[PDB]
Amino acid sequence: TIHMHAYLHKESFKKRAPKAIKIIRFLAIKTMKTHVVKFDMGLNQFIWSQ
RNA sequence: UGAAACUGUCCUUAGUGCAGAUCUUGGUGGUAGUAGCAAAUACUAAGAAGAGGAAAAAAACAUCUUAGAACUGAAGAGGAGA
Repeated sequence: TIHMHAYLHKESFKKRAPKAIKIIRFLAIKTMKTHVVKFDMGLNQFIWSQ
């Protein structure tokens, strides 16, 4: 569970959803140790749903 | 180094000696990898093509298709003329 409110608190509005993608990519790099991260289309569409 | 013309003495002649003219023309520095590359709301994921996203996050990746999210808002960032 990624508590994304922690990362995006008091963030610039027009960079909220794009930064949500960046933070998830960072968490995959620091956990699976792989630099090649591929997002499912369902995950990207959920981030931008709002 | 350079590869085909040149020098010394005597007279003669002159477009004959440069550090300056905010001198003319051409070239080049320090400033300096500095000031900047900030109006027009905004981009994201998957795939293709390509030498052109690599990597101890080098956090950014131009074009095209699809999906999401958007703007001009119909006296328009539309379709047409002088």
